[PDB]
Amino acid sequence: DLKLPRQRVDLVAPPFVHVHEQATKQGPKIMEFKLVVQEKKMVIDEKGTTFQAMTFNGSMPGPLMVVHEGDYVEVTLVNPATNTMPHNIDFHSATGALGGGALTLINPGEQVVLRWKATRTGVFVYHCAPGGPMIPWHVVSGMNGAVMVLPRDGLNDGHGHSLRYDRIYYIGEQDLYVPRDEKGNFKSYDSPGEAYSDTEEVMRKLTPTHVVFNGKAGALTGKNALNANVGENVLIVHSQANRDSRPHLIGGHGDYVWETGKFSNAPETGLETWFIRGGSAGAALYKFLQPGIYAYVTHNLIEAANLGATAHFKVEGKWNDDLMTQVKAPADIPTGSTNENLYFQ
Amino acid sequence: DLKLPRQRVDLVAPPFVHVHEQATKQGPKIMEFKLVVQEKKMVIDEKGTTFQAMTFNGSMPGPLMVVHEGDYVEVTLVNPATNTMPHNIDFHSATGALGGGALTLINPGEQVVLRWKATRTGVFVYHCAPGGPMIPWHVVSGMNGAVMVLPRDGLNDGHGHSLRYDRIYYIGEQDLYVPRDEKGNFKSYDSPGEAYSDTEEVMRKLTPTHVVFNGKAGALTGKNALNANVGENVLIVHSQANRDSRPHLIGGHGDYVWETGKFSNAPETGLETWFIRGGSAGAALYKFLQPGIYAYVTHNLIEAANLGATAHFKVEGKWNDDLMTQVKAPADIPTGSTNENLYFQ
Amino acid sequence: DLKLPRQRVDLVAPPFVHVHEQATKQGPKIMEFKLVVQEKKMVIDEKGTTFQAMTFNGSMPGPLMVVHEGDYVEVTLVNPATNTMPHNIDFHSATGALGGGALTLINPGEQVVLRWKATRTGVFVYHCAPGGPMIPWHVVSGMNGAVMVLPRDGLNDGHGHSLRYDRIYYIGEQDLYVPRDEKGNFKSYDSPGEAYSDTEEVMRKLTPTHVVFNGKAGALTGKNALNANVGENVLIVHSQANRDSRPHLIGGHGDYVWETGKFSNAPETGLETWFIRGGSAGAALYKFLQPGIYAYVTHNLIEAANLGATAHFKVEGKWNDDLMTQVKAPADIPTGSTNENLYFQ
Ligand SMILES: O=N[O-]
Ligand SMILES: O=N[O-]
Ligand SMILES: O=N[O-]
Ligand SMILES: O=N[O-]
Ligand SMILES: O=N[O-]
Ligand SMILES: O=N[O-]
Ligand SMILES: O=N[O-]
Ligand SMILES: O=N[O-]
Ligand SMILES: O=N[O-]
Ligand SMILES: [Cu+2]
Ligand SMILES: [Cu+2]
Ligand SMILES: [Cu+2]
Ligand SMILES: [Cu+2]
Ligand SMILES: [Cu+2]
Ligand SMILES: [Cu+2]
Repeated sequence: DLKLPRQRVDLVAPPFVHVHEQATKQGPKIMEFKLVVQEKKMVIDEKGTTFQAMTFNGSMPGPLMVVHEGDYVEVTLVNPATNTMPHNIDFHSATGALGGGALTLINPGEQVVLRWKATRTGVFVYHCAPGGPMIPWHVVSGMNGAVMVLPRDGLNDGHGHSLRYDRIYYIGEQDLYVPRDEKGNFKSYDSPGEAYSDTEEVMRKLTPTHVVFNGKAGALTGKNALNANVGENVLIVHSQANRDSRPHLIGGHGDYVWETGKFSNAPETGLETWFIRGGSAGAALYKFLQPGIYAYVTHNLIEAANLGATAHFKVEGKWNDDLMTQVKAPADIPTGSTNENLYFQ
Repeated sequence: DLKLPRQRVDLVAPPFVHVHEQATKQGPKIMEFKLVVQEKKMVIDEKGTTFQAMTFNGSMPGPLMVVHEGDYVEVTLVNPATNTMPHNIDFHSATGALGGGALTLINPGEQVVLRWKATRTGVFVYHCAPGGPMIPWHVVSGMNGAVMVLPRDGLNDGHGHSLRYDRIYYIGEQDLYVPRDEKGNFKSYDSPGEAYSDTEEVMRKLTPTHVVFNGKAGALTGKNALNANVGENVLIVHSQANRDSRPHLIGGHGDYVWETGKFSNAPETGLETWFIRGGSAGAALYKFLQPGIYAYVTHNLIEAANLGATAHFKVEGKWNDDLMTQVKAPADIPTGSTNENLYFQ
Repeated sequence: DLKLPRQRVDLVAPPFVHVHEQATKQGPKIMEFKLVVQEKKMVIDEKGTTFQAMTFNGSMPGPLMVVHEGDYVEVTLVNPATNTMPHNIDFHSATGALGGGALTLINPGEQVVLRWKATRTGVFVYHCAPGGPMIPWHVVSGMNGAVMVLPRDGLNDGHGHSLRYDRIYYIGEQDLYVPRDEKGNFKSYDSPGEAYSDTEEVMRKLTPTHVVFNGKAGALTGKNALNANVGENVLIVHSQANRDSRPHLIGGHGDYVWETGKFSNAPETGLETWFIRGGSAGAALYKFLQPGIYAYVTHNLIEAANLGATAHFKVEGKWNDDLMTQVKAPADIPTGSTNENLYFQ
């Protein structure tokens, strides 16, 4: 019945994104994706705390899927028999059947094939949703990612001008709820089922123990900082399937930001900090103007610095002293300074 | 002095809305409403937990009032002598005197009549606000609802096109703060005054025990699901007088969303999830495209699935396989599948 | 190298703002500011609770700096040797070097001079950010303020009309994390270093003990209410460097609101409540229409009434009974009232 070309896409692990065209003159296709559920213990902080995670394709977040408006997206969801739980998938980009969840419930040892038409442009969350209390549990165990539905003509500024990125990164933010014992130390378990009761008690209090990018504190710092160059226009997709976030690029801005993440709306310009409402993806474009290290955070700085939610960019290029300069390096306060006469003393 | 026709409105219990015109060619009127405060014990979850509630017109939320720009709204607020506390009303739609609170304080056995001019379009919270710590306590005990001030020409898309709904529902979301005893079980009390001290201690920690629509977990599921039909344009008004929320229609979208709730602003288009800042109402229009069950949640899924904040729509009509289809039903993973060669293993 | 006139600005304590032009025909200048770090114990609530604070210029928030687009801002940051900790400054308005933090780290006894070009219009947070866990700690200890970068032609409505304020106020909101002892009473310390470990434990749970405007509960009530007059257009700048807020003017509205705080975007009109994402400043214009007391809150009313986050305006002028009137003062419910036949009983 649907007589369109079929194109298989090979996903890649975040924060990288599978190759794609921004603008295209190709017509609609059936874009074929495979997502394999993997339950596994994972390391989620710099002290080595482990967690009974649940993932699409082995990562937190699940990988970013990219299609264009009018494409059909045919997803083979696989639940290997080494897993212990049923799983399914809800695409916030899709129309009907709880975004697909009501058509994709699979037990370990099964797979299912769902097709949805990409009628809505933007970045959108996808996540597991088995039913009842299992919905938040699978999501906050790691079972969420995002899909981007680009306009066929690529992005624009809402005022008739095309916008093109030189580089794209996907930042999935994950709130985690890790039990502690009476001594205050994080607990370890041998299976997700064994971890559940204690984890639900932490979840109920709506305060995460960790807030991480790309699955762990420090994932996108150190050697895995995100690269860019002065002059590049970088698209930063940010998702949060369960909980609000407030992204900020330290030392930069959001030149064009779709806070609610939907490209039929013009972006806002020149933001300091934006807001990803829990259950959504948003996107920001920034053209780098200065070299050096940038931090990229949620701007609850307690979350950023103390619960894991800091990434880095390492940007190559030449410094622009017109934009910013250190006029005088740190020096002893002059002896003839008169600061004791200032109004606030 | 004010020589306009008077029109008495009979309110109805949420999530339904009293009948009204969208567009009107009638001129301004004095629209007369009566709100009667009722303090009473109410059931707020599926396990039968009770709560010492305070309400306008016996419901959480209070009923939705609907008027047009330029109408005058004359509210008779009644505090029967069976109540124990003073009460008043703040209309976020109104100008002056703390939205009316400073002109409406009534003791049990009294009533008061306030008139406010509907100069500002949108959906707006109304709530009790007696003074001091009694303000949050009366609000989170249930004393809040909403008023909609429509443009006289009805809604529009911000780009010169009229928008008309076939159906309207009012979803009032309530954060509740229910004390627990040392064994961890919710406590019961014989009066609101007796519940207050323990409730304030829960309030102070800014973590609700329950987050509910229409006054209780499960209120809008089961037999009280919200009805719609494929093709209908449904307006979903959502209020939260004290605390943020992030609404999402599972399997749908917000075609047109006034997140901040004010019709002088164009709506955003094609949202997955929107954001109701605490202390406001917002509104979303969606044209149903597929039949079946939809969930409507706050997309903190812990709140949705575990604290009470899930409603259902039951939508009649014919399924559209172009928008979404199950290409292959659940089946055993083929023996010749090669998933062990995937990049993430 | 930079051959522009230099203009020294004398800052003033919030909520007031140093004098400035809205529109200007002067060209770019080097606008010179001095900020002096002051660590000190401060009183943060109406019961006299003290706190080991860290400030710019002795206040929470730090003072509002005002410049125009294209100016250069040359900041001398001073860390007197009476302080105990290193400090620095991040301007969210600036481009490069972590907003300046990477060029301004100074030990007690030192000062540094940073210049940044004001290329981005709006209101923006500035805050200390020494590194690692010290970043949130210095911020939530009080080391944050804001800078406003006005367009050279002043504000406009996004639709080609100039907007001019008669009056400006800066409301800095501060989330505080004050330890308690086993008896539940706030603890006192002799230095910030001594307070740190216990404070970090409170911070980690992401629930403030206090949420205050201008540094303390009650700061902007009583004799320090904010003054205005009927007819004045008042700009209310609101910042929150670490945590979301939802401002609301009780009895008023936001006529024009830049929620994300950036003047290249048109303001929203007629808001009831707006949203300051943590890590940002926003701004609202309101033309007062009625005299009397107004409250200005975050509309988590628990925070507003119970944790400190209420300010007042005292507005002089004549009451407008067309906008609002008390039709009938409180009176006993008429004996012939029939409220027992209402639908909700
Ligand atoms: O150690 N993780 O369960
Ligand atoms: O669920 N959000 O903060
Ligand atoms: O601006 N750095 O938090
Ligand atoms: O049982 N409610 O107080
Ligand atoms: O008060 N809001 O999350
Ligand atoms: O999309 N359902 O959470
Ligand atoms: O009393 N303050 O540390
Ligand atoms: O960090 N904000 O609620
Ligand atoms: O509208 N006063 O919360
Ligand atoms: Cu799952
Ligand atoms: Cu969802
Ligand atoms: Cu009341
Ligand atoms: Cu209010
Ligand atoms: Cu500091
Ligand atoms: Cu910052």
